[PDB]
Amino acid sequence: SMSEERFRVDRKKLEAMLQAAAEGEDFFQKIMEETNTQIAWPDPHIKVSGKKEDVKEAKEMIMSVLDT
Repeated sequence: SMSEERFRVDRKKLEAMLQAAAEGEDFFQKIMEETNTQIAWPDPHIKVSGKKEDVKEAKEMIMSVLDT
């Protein structure tokens, strides 16, 4: 099963995470490597692609940080 999920995240929380990932590997590339998923970003939305289970696991991690 191949899934592609698009969900809203806090704009200010996503703002701070992108800045920290610049000064740094990366919180997102760690999830992408760990879950074998593809993340895309522009509250705004981010987009995760991959296996149904991997997308579900990437979303649970991202949403815990970028909660709403």
